Amino acid sequence: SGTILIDLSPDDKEFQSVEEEMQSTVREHRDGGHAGGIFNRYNILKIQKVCNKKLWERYTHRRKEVSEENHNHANERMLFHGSPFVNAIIHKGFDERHAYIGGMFGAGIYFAENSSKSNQYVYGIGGGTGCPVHKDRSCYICHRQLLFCRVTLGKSFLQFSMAHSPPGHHSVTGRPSVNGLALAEYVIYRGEQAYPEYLITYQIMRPE
Ligand SMILES: CCOc1ccc(-c2nnc([C@H]3C[C@H](NC(=O)c4ccnc5cccnc45)C3)n2-c2ccccc2Cl)nc1
Ligand SMILES: [Zn+2]
Repeated sequence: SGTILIDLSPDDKEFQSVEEEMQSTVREHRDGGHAGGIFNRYNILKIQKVCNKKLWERYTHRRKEVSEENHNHANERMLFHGSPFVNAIIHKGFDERHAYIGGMFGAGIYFAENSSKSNQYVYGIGGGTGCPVHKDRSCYICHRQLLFCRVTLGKSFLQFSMAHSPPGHHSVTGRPSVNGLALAEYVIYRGEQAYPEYLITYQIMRPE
């Protein structure tokens, strides 16, 4: 596949940086933990840098094209990704051909600035049936994986809660609505506009 995983030590500043972004961007969700479970913190078990030459070159090549179409601005963001396909993504890269046709922003790949938002998608849309072992969306036992990804948004089209980016645009930024979203969500329609830089193995922590 070409993918090498570098285990980061908890004493490493790079580990701590991803760890803090994970913990600090947790919010309380309107569904009261229906989808992602009830927690205010994670047990961070492992952070691995994903190294894949081919996937990196695919990303930077697309990033250059987006920059030239957006006044030499990539609009590059570090965003969380949750889906049941994390292990496929780190080996083969993101693939829009597996995108769900029925989502709020159509057939795109979803990212979030809130780890707890991406956590809701780890076991499927709306948390699916929960963890494969206990069928529990609030499972404190089973180990989850998120990706912390380099994402090229370029010219992002602002929408409330579609097959490709709107004409002239490179992504969609979903925005909070009183009758729609609660938190910012970002959608790309081309897999090569994201690199899965960090693989985070964690549990949601049972609150005291
Ligand atoms: C109401 C909330 O709606 C949402 C939220 C998140 C996503 C989403 N965002 N990204 C995805 C996954 C990541 C994409 N898959 C791959 O990049 C991929 C890459 C390589 N191999 C694969 C093999 C099987 C499936 N996917 C792959 C599709 N998904 C996704 C797609 C289908 C099913 C479940 C999810 Cl989480 N879609 C809709
Ligand atoms: Zn479980």
